[PDB]
Amino acid sequence: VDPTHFEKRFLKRIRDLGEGHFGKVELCRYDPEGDNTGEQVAVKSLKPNHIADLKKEIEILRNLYHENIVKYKGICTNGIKLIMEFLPSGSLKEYLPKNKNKINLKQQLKYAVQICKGMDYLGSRQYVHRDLAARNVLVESEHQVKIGDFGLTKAIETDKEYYTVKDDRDSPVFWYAPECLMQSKFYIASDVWSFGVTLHELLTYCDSDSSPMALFLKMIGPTHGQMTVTRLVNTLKEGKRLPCPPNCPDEVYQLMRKCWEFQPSNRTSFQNLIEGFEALLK
Ligand SMILES: O=c1[nH]ccc2c(NC3CCCCC3)ncnc12
Repeated sequence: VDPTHFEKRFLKRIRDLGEGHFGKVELCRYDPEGDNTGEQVAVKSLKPNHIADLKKEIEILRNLYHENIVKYKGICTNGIKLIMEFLPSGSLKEYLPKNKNKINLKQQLKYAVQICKGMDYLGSRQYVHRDLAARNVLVESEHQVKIGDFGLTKAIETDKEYYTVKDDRDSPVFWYAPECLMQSKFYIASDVWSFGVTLHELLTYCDSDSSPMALFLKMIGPTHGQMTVTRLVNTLKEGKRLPCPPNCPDEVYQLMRKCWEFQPSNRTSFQNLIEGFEALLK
């Protein structure tokens, strides 16, 4: 009777797709007929408490409707699993290295526009994402990407400008704006900073040796353990930023630099990025 209800007994694990820290996503076939013709779907579950977190993520995803956000399909049930559409091309981390010859600058900018549109819609629902990275963007096709994970997404209070973070143990610090690193405050403009880092990743086709962590650990030093974040904040205070990726026109690098203004309120917005990209595309 309910198409968003997936019975556990028919949910067959095929393989792993990716891991967060407390959750993983697996490829499954939902095969109620039993002849291996059922649909393939992506299944997020917890690692053996964060049940409430997954439930909150489910309720967020369930109510987002946008062509650049991965489709909620249903739930499999204390314990619960999130069921999403499967995108065979995987994330940008998997896809870009294998399709460099296919994806030129024009196409890269189209991806960037689509990501900005997904993030802008998200911001309009009063959510901050907090995990924007090439690894969380899924490829629907050569012509379309979708933001594909919302494990850290949080609502911002009405008449408040940020969400204050409490659990930060497993933060993606090389994607984080200073206000997040120093004060654990997350503005929509912090997602913008993160978009800047994701855009850099896009422009280097997610080559691991040009990854934001790799390049940042070159600048400051790779062997500071507990002092890494402090040295990262210093670097950003001193105005050091990631360099222009190879083959990236200056005009695109300036858009990127606007995502990286030290003060949140002086950063560009997603609507402005979209305009800047659309102007370079015409
Ligand atoms: O096809 C997919 N659908 C949904 C999520 C997803 C995914 N999610 C990952 C993203 C990185 C964080 C862990 C979950 N990874 C690969 N494919 C898919």
